[PDB]
Amino acid sequence: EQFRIRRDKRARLLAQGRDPYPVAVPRTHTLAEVRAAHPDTATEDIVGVAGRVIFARNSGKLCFATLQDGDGTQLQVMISLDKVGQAALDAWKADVDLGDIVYVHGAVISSRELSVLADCWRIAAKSLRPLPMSEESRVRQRYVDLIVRPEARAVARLRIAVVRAIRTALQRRGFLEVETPVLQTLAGGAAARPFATHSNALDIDLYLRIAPELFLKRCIVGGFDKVFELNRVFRNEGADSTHSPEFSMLETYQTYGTYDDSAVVTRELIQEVADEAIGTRQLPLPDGSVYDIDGEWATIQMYPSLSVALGEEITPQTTVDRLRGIADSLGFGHGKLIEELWERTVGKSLSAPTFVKDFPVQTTPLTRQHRSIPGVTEKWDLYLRGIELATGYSELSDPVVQRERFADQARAMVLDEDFLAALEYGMPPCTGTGMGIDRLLMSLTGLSIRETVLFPI
Amino acid sequence: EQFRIRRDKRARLLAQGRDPYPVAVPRTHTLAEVRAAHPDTATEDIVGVAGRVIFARNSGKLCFATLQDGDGTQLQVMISLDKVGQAALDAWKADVDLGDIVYVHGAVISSRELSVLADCWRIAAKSLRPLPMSEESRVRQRYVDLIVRPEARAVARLRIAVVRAIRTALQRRGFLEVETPVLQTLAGGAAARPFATHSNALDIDLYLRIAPELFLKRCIVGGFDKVFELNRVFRNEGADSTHSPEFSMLETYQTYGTYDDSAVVTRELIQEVADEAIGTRQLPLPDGSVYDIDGEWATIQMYPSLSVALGEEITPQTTVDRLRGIADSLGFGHGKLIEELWERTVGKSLSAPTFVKDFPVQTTPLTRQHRSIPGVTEKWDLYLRGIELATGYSELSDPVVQRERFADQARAMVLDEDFLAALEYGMPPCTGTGMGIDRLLMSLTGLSIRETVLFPI
Ligand SMILES: COc1nc(N)nc2c1C(=O)N([C@H]1CC[C@@H](O)CC1)C2
Ligand SMILES: COc1nc(N)nc2c1C(=O)N([C@H]1CC[C@@H](O)CC1)C2
Ligand SMILES: N[C@@H](CCCC[NH3+])C(=O)O
Ligand SMILES: N[C@@H](CCCC[NH3+])C(=O)O
Repeated sequence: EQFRIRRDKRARLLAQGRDPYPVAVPRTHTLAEVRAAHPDTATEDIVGVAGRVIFARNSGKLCFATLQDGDGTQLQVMISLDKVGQAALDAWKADVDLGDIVYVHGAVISSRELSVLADCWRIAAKSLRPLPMSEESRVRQRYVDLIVRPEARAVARLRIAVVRAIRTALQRRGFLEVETPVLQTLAGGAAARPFATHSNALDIDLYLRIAPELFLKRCIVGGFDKVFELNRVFRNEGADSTHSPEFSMLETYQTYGTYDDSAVVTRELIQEVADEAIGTRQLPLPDGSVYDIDGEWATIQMYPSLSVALGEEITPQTTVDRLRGIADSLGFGHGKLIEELWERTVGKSLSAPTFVKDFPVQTTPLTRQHRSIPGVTEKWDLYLRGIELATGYSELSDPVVQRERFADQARAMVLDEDFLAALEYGMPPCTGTGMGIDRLLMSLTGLSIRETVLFPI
Repeated sequence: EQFRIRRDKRARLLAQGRDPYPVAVPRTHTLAEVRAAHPDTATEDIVGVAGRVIFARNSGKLCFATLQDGDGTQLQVMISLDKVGQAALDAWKADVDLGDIVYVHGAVISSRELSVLADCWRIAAKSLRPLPMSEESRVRQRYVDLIVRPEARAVARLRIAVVRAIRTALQRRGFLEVETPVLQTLAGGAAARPFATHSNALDIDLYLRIAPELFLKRCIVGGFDKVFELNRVFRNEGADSTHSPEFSMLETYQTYGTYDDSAVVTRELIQEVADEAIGTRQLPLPDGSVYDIDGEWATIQMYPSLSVALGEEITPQTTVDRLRGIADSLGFGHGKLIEELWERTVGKSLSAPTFVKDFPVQTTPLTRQHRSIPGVTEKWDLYLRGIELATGYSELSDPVVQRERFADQARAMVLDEDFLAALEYGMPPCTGTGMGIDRLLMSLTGLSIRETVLFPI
């Protein structure tokens, strides 16, 4: 209803020569800065402050109101009669609503609560909607969420702190951030249905990237020692609590190191992120518990660990007829089956931060064959607080193998021949990694994927 | 031809038990690091180095070869007979081609040129393609370009240095980088044909963002004091030397400042970028000239400056029948005409860094009406070295005006009602800006748009 009462006070401010949306009011300080510089008498420090009025208490010849700056800091104001204007007091009473941004120049004082008492005051913006929420309305209107709910404020700022931490971490180690195409003639470097968009300029279809690996790899051919890219990827698939079709994603590549190297870094990275952004490696969680991610983290092998949990020897050689069987007696091909069985037994048991290494050849086209063990590739996954957080490879640089690997993939015939060309100019040995920002945050906080981004749907 | 000779030496290395693409060779130092620590005698510093062999000179019982690290630094190697192996020398002669990555452990020495003389040596990767180029092949194969052409190396690293400079600059001033949706239900915050992609998850079409403004604005409602976002946008339109359909783009928003504020920053920003990434504000250019971007930069008004150059008074009031006329006598509506005429007269004259401010209402739906002058909006553009580099607004926060502005835009009817909702919760006065990374680099270097990105097409 009050929609209309608000719109009325707007135009009755316009016509009256009052500006309800001024170009520029002279704020001298953020409320934070007033607080930070003032730990029942009066002081002669004068400031201009601005602030949302998120609490009124109009009372005759004095109105007391609370101002909340964007970040949520608060300073009370006391709009008075004798300090300037009787039209002042009336206009204040008349024209101020709740969720109204308000500039207030004057002196800052101790009260019976730190307030500021006005010489000047002026409306900086007029709300045409009061402040009130289901969680699928918080996401629809993050801009109100951010006003009403502190935790929204804190989470948004966390994601940001975390992303900066990552950049600090990588940069300190000599990593260089790069930009690779989002629109590509064919999308690759991962396994998912791409998004297709039609180009006017070319009259061909183009695909949004599912991942930067293939282009990041061209860079390593190029002479990049150490590279990464933090940026959205697009997977044209369903959404669940760990999956969304557009999400932010880290990738990383270092020359002259293997998956054993890239797992040391990933741990240090993650822990360094905890330190900067959170201040503890003893992570408090919604239920009140604490997940420790400090010290050293356990590595297991996929086949061995799967073997122990099944009570029988599973290997690269174990046939699919055998695996299908074991699979049934709990409830396509080999690689899928190994990972499936592993995840469904060992995977779901895990608590503490855990790496799992030495993976089925079938389901790892891009990662080098293992240096000693036949049948497996030098890939790891990291399961942190029971979430598939991150992946690392010793990267396959043999073009003929890589060609072979791809052709078989297609057989259930257009291959990325430029990718393959690049490799046959010579890619030095490198370990890549991959990590998801939403899950990084989930794994650290227990927040849902839908709370870790500013604007989902 | 040598394609096949190469592929042969690969499999004849495999079968022979030699690994042509090893998982991990123990590099102890980058060539840079060897150089940096060694300004015709011998020294007992031992290292393992890796490097592309970009020059052979095989000669009996000594081969001299040059190794080029990814960044382009060079150390010569001297594969010998007596220092280890006679099969060594032969295998070296036999199996080494050009564009081959090669690990060489041994002692570092002064020669008659700083080389390294080997105990061990081993092929790190085998090329199946020699090193050779038109400019529309350099772009098709940036990974070779980066190997062969220094300037490619330098440019790639420049773009990177520049992007870091921006982040430093903004962060120092207290800006917070944010991530807003690339996929949106309707795309806005600029004027261009969007890219449409179909979603499986929802069975609706979605549009890649043409710009982040509208979502960045929701953030300011949200309580963000100071925000920005450096990231690709997508405009489904033609390519020219200043326009590409996917490009990287900065946007910026500060509360409690106007377009006069955001132009001070933009200048300081740009100049600070020059200092960090280039080391001079006296910019050397291809023709050998120098563009000075130091000191203070000139502001002009659009109508006034257009008036002087036409020799007659043009204003908001000047009719379209008049403008069409002037337009003819050189060779839709008012706003378009003003900007058109301005660009075609004053625009093309400009040399020195120049701001142009106070713009036609029609062609600036999102920027506030000017605080005193009727008919114009408080928007500026920055023309640097004759290129439309950047834009700044005092941002329109009046929702009813903003609603009005939009409806008229549609009339040549679906409006972004959530955008409009956000504004009617109250957006404090803020100045936004917008800047293009490719043009930033063009404007600084004289490089084409197609050289400023890693991977175009
Ligand atoms: C929301 O996160 C994701 N959404 C989709 N739709 N797909 C993936 C993620 C995610 O975090 N992924 C990573 C998992 C660890 C590594 O394999 C890197 C990718 C895949
Ligand atoms: C390659 O750069 C661009 N490509 C397209 N297709 N459109 C634009 C640019 C660019 O740099 N733009 C900016 C110009 C200054 C400001 O108005 C911000 C946008 C628009
Ligand atoms: N492309 C991988 C991430 C990088 C892995 C290392 N090569 C993925 O989408 O999971
Ligand atoms: N959306 C603008 C850039 C930001 C201008 C300030 N609001 C553009 O695409 O040019």
